[PDB]
Amino acid sequence: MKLVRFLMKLTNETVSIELKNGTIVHGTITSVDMQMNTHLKAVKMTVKGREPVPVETLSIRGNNIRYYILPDSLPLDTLLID
Amino acid sequence: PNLQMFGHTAEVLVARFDPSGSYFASGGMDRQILLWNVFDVKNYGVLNGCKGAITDLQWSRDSRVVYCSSSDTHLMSWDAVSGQKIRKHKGHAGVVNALDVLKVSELLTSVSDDCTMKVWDSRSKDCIKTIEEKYPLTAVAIAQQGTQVFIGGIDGAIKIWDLRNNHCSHVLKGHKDIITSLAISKDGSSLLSNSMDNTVRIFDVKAQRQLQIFEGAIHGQEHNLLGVAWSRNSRFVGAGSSDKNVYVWSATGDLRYVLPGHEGSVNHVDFHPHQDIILSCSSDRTIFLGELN
Amino acid sequence: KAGAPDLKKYLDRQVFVQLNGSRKVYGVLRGYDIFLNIVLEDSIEEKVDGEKVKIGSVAIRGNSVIMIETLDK
Amino acid sequence: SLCIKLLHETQGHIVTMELENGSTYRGKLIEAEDNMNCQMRDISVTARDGRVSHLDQVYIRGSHIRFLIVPDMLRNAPMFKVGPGRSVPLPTRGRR
Amino acid sequence: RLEEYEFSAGPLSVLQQAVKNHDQVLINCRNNKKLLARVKAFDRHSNMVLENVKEMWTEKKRTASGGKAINKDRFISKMFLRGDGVVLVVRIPSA
Amino acid sequence: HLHHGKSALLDLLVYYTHPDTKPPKRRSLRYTDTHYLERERVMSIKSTPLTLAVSDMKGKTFAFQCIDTPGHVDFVDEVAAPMAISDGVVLVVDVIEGVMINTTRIIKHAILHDMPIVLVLNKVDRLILELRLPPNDAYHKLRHVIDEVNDNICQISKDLKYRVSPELGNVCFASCDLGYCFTLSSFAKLYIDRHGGIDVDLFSKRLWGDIYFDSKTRKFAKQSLDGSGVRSFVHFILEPLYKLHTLTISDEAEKLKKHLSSFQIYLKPKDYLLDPKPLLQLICASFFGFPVGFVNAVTRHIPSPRENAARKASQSYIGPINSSIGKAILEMSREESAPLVMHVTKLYNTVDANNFYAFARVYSGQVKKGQKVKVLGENYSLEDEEDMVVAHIAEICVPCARYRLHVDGAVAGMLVLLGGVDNSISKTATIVSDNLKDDPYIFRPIAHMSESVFKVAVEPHNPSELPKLLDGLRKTNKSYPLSITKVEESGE
Amino acid sequence: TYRRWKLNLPQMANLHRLGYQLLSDLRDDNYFYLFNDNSFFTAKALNVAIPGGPKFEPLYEFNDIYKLIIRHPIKTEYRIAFPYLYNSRARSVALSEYHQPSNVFVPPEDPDLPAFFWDPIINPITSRQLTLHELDTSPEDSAIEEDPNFEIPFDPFFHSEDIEFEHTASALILLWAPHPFNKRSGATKRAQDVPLIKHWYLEHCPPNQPVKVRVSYQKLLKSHVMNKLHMAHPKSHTNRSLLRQLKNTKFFQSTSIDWVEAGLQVCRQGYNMLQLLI
Amino acid sequence: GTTKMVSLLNHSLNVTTKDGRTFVGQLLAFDGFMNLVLSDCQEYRHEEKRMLGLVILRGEFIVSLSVQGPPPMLLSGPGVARPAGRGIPLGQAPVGLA
RNA sequence: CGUCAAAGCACUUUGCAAAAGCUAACGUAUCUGUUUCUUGCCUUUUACCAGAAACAGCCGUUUGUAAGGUGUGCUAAUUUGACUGUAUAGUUUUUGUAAUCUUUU
Ligand SMILES: Nc1nc2c(ncn2[C@@H]2O[C@H](COP(=O)(O)OP(=O)(O)O)[C@@H](O)[C@H]2O)c(=O)[nH]1
Repeated sequence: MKLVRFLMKLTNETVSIELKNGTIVHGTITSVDMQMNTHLKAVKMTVKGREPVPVETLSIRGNNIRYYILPDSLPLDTLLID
Repeated sequence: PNLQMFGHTAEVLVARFDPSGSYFASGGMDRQILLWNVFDVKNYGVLNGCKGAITDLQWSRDSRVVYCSSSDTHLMSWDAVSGQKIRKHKGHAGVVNALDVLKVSELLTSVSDDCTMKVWDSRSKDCIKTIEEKYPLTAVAIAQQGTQVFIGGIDGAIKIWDLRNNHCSHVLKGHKDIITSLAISKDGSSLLSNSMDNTVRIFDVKAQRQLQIFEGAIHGQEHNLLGVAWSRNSRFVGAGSSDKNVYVWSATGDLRYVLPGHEGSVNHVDFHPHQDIILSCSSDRTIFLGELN
Repeated sequence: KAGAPDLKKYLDRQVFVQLNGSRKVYGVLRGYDIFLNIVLEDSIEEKVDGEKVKIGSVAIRGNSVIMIETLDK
Repeated sequence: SLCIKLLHETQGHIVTMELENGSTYRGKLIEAEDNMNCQMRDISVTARDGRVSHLDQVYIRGSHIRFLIVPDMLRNAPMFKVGPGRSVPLPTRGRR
Repeated sequence: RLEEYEFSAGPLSVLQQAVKNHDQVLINCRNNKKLLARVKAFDRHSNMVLENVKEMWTEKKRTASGGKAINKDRFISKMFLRGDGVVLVVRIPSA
Repeated sequence: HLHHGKSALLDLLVYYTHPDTKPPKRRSLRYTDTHYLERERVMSIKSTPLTLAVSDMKGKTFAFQCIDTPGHVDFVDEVAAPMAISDGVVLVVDVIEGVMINTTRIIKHAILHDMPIVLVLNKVDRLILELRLPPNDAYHKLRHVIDEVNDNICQISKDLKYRVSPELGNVCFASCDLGYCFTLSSFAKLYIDRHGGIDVDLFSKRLWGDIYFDSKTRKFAKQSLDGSGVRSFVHFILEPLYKLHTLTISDEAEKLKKHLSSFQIYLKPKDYLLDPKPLLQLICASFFGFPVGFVNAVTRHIPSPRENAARKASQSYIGPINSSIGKAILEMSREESAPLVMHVTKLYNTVDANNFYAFARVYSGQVKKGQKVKVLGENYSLEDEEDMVVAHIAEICVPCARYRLHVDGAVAGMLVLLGGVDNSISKTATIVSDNLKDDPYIFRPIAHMSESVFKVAVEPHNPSELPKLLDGLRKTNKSYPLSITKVEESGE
Repeated sequence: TYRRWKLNLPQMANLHRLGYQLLSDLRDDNYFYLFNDNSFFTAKALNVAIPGGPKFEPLYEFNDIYKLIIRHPIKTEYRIAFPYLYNSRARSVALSEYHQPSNVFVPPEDPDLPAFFWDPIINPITSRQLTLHELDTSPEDSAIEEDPNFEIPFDPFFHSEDIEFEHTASALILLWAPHPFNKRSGATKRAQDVPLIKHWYLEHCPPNQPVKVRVSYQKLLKSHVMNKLHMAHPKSHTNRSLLRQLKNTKFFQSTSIDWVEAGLQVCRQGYNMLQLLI
Repeated sequence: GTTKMVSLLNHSLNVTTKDGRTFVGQLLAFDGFMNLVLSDCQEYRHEEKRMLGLVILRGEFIVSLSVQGPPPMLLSGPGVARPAGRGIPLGQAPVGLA
C-alpha cells in the first residue's frame, strides 16, 4: 500500500536526481529499498558550486532525495499495478 | 625420457597442458580430473563432483579455472589453486561432447547429443545462444578472434557460424563421414579434423577450400572421439588413432614420427606450448610425454 | 525504544541548561520524561545581554534541549 | 546494533565529538545510551570561534550529535552477529 | 484499517477526486520553486508521481557588475516527488 | 563450599566465548581443573587462573582475571594465596545446601581484608526440579540463604557498607548447569526491551520481597496481600521461570513454539524432539543470553585495580607510603621510569613437573624479558640483604587455564605468569627491579586461615635415593602453601 | 534398519511403570562409596579385600612400636580411600570419586496432590536464631516511599500458562531415573547387550541370605570388575563383516523364513556334515 | 533488506555529509539508521586535511556513499609417474577387429 | 516463522576409507587365543586353577564418501545451510527549522 513499491520496479534506468542539499546526479539505478536508499552505477554527480565529478558506485541516504526525473520511455500504467 | 604415468581407474579421455606449459590435467570415465606437474611429475588435486563421465577439459587462459563437459549435462568449473567447485552450468538435455574457450576465459561453447550448440558466459549460469541443427553434434572449435565458431556433426559437414550474424555462412565439404575433433591453429587461419573415413584433413578459415588431406590413422568399432592438435609452431600435426599409434605429420603431407607404446585405442594427442613434448592419451589408463631432443 | 534517561542523579539540584536559539536557563530539576521534557523550578533566564529575569516553575521541551550541566560539583 | 555498542565500550576513555551547534567537546565519558545521550566530565569545549571553556558535568541529546571520535584500540573490539530477537549484540552460544 | 476511511472523506480525498477527474494542480514547494503539472498517483506521505511538469521560480544576477528578478521554466515528462519537499497543494479545476 | 558450582560458573563463561569447546558426556566439563589428579577425584584442588573477554549489559567488554579456588575445606591455603592479590571475592552458594562451612570461613576471613562480596546463589533450577518447592515457598528458601550470608558478616563487622542483597546488586541467581545467571536488573531489562519505556532502576528496587503487586490497580504496596497479592518477586521472576522448567520438560511442544515465537526465538523442529536437560540448556541459553547479569554485578561492586590500589597497598605493604615506591603504587604508574613492583604468592607446576611458573600481580611500571630483578623473600629487612637474589625473567605469559598467551611486556594492573624466577622463592616473594632508589620493602606474608597441624613421616623405601626425595620435598613446599618440611635429629 | 528411536513422554512413562520391578532405585551414586570399579581395583592392588566385594590373587628400623601412637587401629576401608596417605608403596592404584552433590528428589507416592506441593519431610524454615543489621528507613518501605503512585503496564511473561500441565508430574519422575529410562531418545542395542539384572549384583546383597547366594553375588561382581579393569578402548579399523562377503558371491542366496524352520535346517545340515566326514 | 550494504563492508569509502565535509576510510560496522563506523578517518574541508582515527557518524549527518578502493587483504592424488618403454605391437589394424 | 542459496527427497544394498589430536564409556555390552613371567592341582603332554605384562583374533558401534535398489516427485516435494529478519508521517536518526539575504579575506 505504498508508492515506494513502484520504485523497486524502476531499477536499471538512468535518472538525474535532485537532493535537499541541492546537487544533481546522472546515473543508472541498481537497487531501491523500502526506506528509499538507492544505489547507483556509473555516476556523474555535481555539487552545488563545484565542477562535476564522475563516481562509480554512488549510494544515497534516501532522506535527502527531493525528486527523480524519470526517463520518457517508461510506462506508468503498467508499473502502478502490484 | 618418456614418462608413462599411471593413475586413473578406467578409460581416460582428455589430457591437456596449461597455456603456460606447467601442468597436465586429465580425466575420463573415472569421474575424476587429476592435475599434474610437468618438470616432479607428481599428482595434485582430485577434482571430485562430476556425476557423469568427463569428455573435455580446457584450462582458463588465466591458468587457474578448469572447465569440464560431463556425460550428465553439467559443465562444471574448478578453482585449480584451491580445488573447490564454482558452478554447475545446467543446460543441455543430453550428453555433452566438446568444449572451447576464448581469450577474453569468459565465453564457452558446448555440444550436446540434443543437436544443440550453446554459448555460455562464466557469469550467468545460463545459455547466451542456442543453435539447433538436427543430428547430434560432436566437435566444436572457436577462433582466437572471438568471432567464428566451427561445428562438427554426423553429416561430415563442418558448418561455420559467427556470433553477430548467426547464419549458415559456409559449410566445409569433401568429408564423407563423422567428425571427432576440430582444431584451430595458433594463427586463426586453418582447422584440423578427424573423420571416420580416416582422412585427417586441414581446411581454410577465410576462400575456404581444403589444404592437405592426410591419410593413415584408422577409426573403427570403438567409436571413441579421437583428437588432433596443432604444434606450437604450427609446423607439425598430431593425430592419434585406434591402431595404438600416434601419427605425427609434417604438415607438408609427410609422416615423420609414428610412435607406438599404448596397449589400447588412443584418444586426444596434444603438444606442449614451447618445448617439444607430446601428451598422448588412451583407454588403457596411461599417458606419455614423447619428446624430441 | 523509550529508554528512560539517567536523570535520577540530577533531581532536586541546580542546573545550567542550554536550548535551541542559544538561550539558556538555571533551575532546580523537578522531573523528566522519556523524550527528555524537563520540569524546572526557580527558573532564571540568561539573556544575551546577561540580564537575569526570575520566572518560576517552567516546563522545557525535550526536542529543544542541547545539553544539561551542573553548577556545583 | 554495533554502532551503539562500540560507543558503550569507549565509556571510561576520553572522547571527542561534534554537535549541530558547531562546537566540539572533549572529555572522559561516564554513561551513554541507545538514544546517543552522553554523560561526561572535565570537558574542554572549543566552538567555531576557538573559545575554550570548562564544564564539570554534561548531559546531551543524541539528536544533537553529528559524529564521535573514539580511541584507537576500539578497532580490535569484537563485532558480533546479533540476532532477530535481541537488543544487545553479545556473543551467542545457543541456536542463533 | 483506518487508513481506508480517511482517503474518502478527509483532505487527501480532493487529490483522489482531482487526479481521477484528470485535473491539473499547482503545488508550492519547500525549495521556493513552485510546481505546475497534472498528477498520476499519490500516497499518504504525499509522495506524488507528476507528469508534464513546469516550474516557476525567481532569481538574481547577484552583483554581476560587482541584479533583477528572472523567471525560468522547464518541461519534465515524469517526476517522482518525495512528499517532504511539498508544503502546500492547490487543487485547481479546469471547469 | 564443595561442589557449589564454582568451576562450573567459569565454564559457563568459557562456553560463550570459545565456540569449539564441547561438554564431555559422562562428566560435566570442568575447564580450570586441568590436573589429572583433579579429574580422577573430580574435586578441584590447586587454584588455577583464567583471563577472558567478557561482555556486559549495553555491550562493554572487560577483561576478567578469574581464579577458581578449591572448595574442599582442606585447601583453604589456595584460597588465601590469591586473596592477597585479587580486588574482591565472588561467592558461590547452593540454594539447596545453604551456607555450609567454607562459605562462613571465607566470608569472615574475606571482610577482615576489606574484600567486597558478590553473592551467586547457584543451583536454583535444582530447587524447582529436585525439591519441587512451590514458587512462594522457594522465595523464602532463597531469601533465607541471603540472610544467613549476612549473619556471618554481622559477626565480623556491623557495618552496612558491605551487606549482600539483590536489591543492591550483590546477589546473582544462576544455574550453571542450564546456562543462565541473572540479577534483578537483568531480568527487568528483558521485560523493558520487549515493552516500551521504564527505568531498569526504578523497577529492580521493588522486585525484592515484603512488597506486593496489585494486577487490578497496577501499583505496588507493603499492604499484606488482599486476595491475590503474590509478592512482586514471585509474580515477575519465579513463576515465569517455573513455567520454563515445566514447559520444556512436560512435552507441551505445540505451546512452546507459540510462546518462544513471541520472543522471536526460532528453533528447528529437531530441537523439540530432543532431550530434557539438553533441550533446556538450548532454550535457557537462547532466552537468557550471555551471563550478563553476573558481569554487571562484578564491574559495579568489585572495584578496578587503580581504585583498590590505595587500600590494597596500605594493608599489605610493610614500608612507608611517603617513599617513591609507596607513591608509584598509589598512582599505578605505567612508565619506563617507574620502579617495577610485583608480588608473587603461588607457583604453578608446568606440563612437566620440572619447573615452576610464578604468579604475581604487577603493581607498578613494566616488566619485560631479560630484566635484572631483585627477588626478595620473607625475613628480609633494610638491615640484612641476605634474602634478596638477582634473576632474569625468561618468559612472560598471560594465563588461560589450558592455553597460555605469550606476551613481551607486562604492565601495572595485570596478573601474570613469569618464567625463570623460581629458585629463590618459597611461598610469598615480592619482586622489585634492581636499579632503584634505596630501601625496597616487602609485601606482608599472607594470613592463612588454617594451621598445618597434621603430621607425617617420610623415608625413602630405598635409602640410596635420598637426594631425589629431598629435592622432591622442596618442590612440594613451592606448590603447597601450608606444607612445612622439617628434618628430625634421627633422620626422618 | 531400526537404529535410533524417539519416544513420547507418556510412552516412556508406561515403559518405566511396566519395567518398574526390574530397574533400580538409587539415583544418588553416593550409595556406592566403597563399591566403585575404582575402589575394587585398589583393593586388588593393595592385596587387601573389602567385605561384600571380590577377592583376587595378590598382584605383588623405621616402623618401631615405641615411636608410634596407637589410637584406633586403622582399618582396610581407610587404605582404600586415601591410598597414597594411609598406605605406603602404593602402585597400580586408582583414585576414586570423592563425593557427589546428593539428590533431593522424592517421587510422589500418592498421585493426587499437585507437582509443586511443600512436602512434610522438609523442615519448617523458621529463622529466629539470626541477628541482622539495622537501618532506619527499611529497604521495602523506602523503595515504595520514594514514589508509591508509579506503575507497570505490561504484566509478566507467562501469564496464561499455569505452572503445571498434564504430564509435568510423570516427567519429573523420569529426570531422576536410572539410565535407560531417563534418556527419552536413544540408539538401539542388541538383546545380548541389555543385561536386565546386573544392578542387582552391584548394590550389594540384602541381609539374611544363605551362603549359597552370597558367594554367587561376589563371583558375579568379580567378573564385572575384572572386565572394567582390562577394557582396552577399541582399535580403528574398516568393517570386515563375513556375512556380507558371502552374500556378494553368486553361491549364496537370500530369503526370509520362520525361526524354527531355520533351526531345524541347521540342526540337520550339521548332522550330515559330520556323517560325510565320518 | 540491507543486502547491498553488507557488500560494502571493509572498503575504503568517501562519505559526504550534510555539512559538506567528506570523511574517508574503511567501513567496520553499519546500522539500520545508517550509522557508519569508519577506520583511520580523514576530513577534507574545502587544500585541507585532518587526522581523527575511529569515527562514528549518525544517520542524520550522512548524505551519500561512494567506494574509493577495493577491499583490503586435494593435497596429492593417487597418480604416480614412471620412466620410459615403448613396446612394439606385432599386429597392425584397429583395436576391436582382429 | 520469515528471507536467500544449494540439492531431487525419504527409505534402503554393497564397495572404499577413516574413528584419544586437550584424560576418555568408538561398546553404560563383553569372550577366546598366542608369547613371556609368576603362583595353584599335578606327573602323561594336552585339557585346566588365577594374577601380571606384551601382543592378537572374534561378536558389534559411528562417520564420510562412491555407486546402486524401492516409493514418490523431476508442470513439484523434501532436506540442508546461510543471514546486519519486522512496518513507526506527531519530541533522540528515513516524510526536513527549511528557505533566503548580506558583509569580511
Ligand atoms: N543440578 C545442577 N547441578 C549443578 C549446577 N551447577 C553445578 N552443578 C553440579 O555441581 C558440580 C560442579 O562442582 P564445582 O563447583 O565445579 O567444583 P568445585 O571446584 O569443587 O567447586 C557438578 O557435579 C555439577 O553437576 C546446576 O546449576 N544445577
